[PDB]
Amino acid sequence: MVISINQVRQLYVAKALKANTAALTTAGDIVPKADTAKTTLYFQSMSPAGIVASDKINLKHVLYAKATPSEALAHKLVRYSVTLDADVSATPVAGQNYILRLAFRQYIGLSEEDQYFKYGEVIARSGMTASDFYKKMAISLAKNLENKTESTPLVNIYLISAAAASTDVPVTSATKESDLTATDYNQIIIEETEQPWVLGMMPQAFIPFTPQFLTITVDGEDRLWGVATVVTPTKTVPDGHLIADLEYFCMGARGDIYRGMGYPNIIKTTYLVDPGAVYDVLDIHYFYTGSNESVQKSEKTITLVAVDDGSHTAMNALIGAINTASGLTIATL
Amino acid sequence: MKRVLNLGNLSRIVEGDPNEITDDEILVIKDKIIEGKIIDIQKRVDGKLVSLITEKYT
Repeated sequence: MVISINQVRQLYVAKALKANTAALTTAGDIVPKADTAKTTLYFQSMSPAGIVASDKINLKHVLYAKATPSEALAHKLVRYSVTLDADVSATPVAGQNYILRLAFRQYIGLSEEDQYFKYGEVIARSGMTASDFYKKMAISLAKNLENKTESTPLVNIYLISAAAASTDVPVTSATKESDLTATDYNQIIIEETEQPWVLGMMPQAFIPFTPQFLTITVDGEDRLWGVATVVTPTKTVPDGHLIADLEYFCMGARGDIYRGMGYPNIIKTTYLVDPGAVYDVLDIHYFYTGSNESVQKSEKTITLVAVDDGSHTAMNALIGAINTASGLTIATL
Repeated sequence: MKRVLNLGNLSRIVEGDPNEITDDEILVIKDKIIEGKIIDIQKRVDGKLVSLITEKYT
């Protein structure tokens, strides 16, 4: 990624809270250190290459400080519930083609001027029920999608038998009408799909979409046959891949800005965050003001990360330490 | 012995889907049992199809 800065921000991973210096044995350790008067604050971190200290924090020049619970950076995958509007007809008309158009915006490019469309077509018959329609439409969608020899499709297409209403039965281009057997399928689902992520080159990004039904002739009039309802998501992209590219970036203000540019000729940088875990976060914003004529402020940030076991034990213990040391009052998430 | 209606309104006498005919079209239905009969003639009244031929009773 590439983020914006209040002229600088630096990141320090906190895998273990220690009580004092000389207890920093393993890399990624952290201990907050402050004067007894509570004038300044700084963090002594155990880098892979040794021990290191954060910049100093004049506790009367600190602007804001707040911690994030690691549930605020998870991206919920958008999922639609496509159905038939009983307004038009609770069942398929016997001779019309039910096309469904998936409108994808900010496809490969960044702009919404970058649009991609994928169709799922179906024709109905005299005896076609709503379930038979849903499964044939899901199959058509998955087969027009998921022709990828590349990866998981732009969206994940599921179905739901009214007997469950909770389990989502997948539908892939390899799925066959024979393995979908239930007779009470009551909707077609389409869930946003997590895209690839490689450290420092491909930031966490998604392709939003909209199911755009087309018009069928019901009673001589042209009418839209579907209802693209947005259901509460059930699956999220965890924080691990944002903190990873964040450290990748904030470890170039403290270290090497060249990252692979002369490939053999490199300053290898050992990062301490695994993109497979989840991390709470704590930002502290503060400035440095000079003397008589140098009153201009130099604002800076010091952000820390700590894994979330679901109860926020690590960061909350870290919060308590910083508050007992600096006398501050940061809220324990 | 004039035409019952003009041609612009006879042109719109069609054969096929009951769902696809507009308010401007008359629908014919060829009887499937007999080979040259008609079973109903319909046109849209209020979005619904209704028989033009008067119903007979005894």
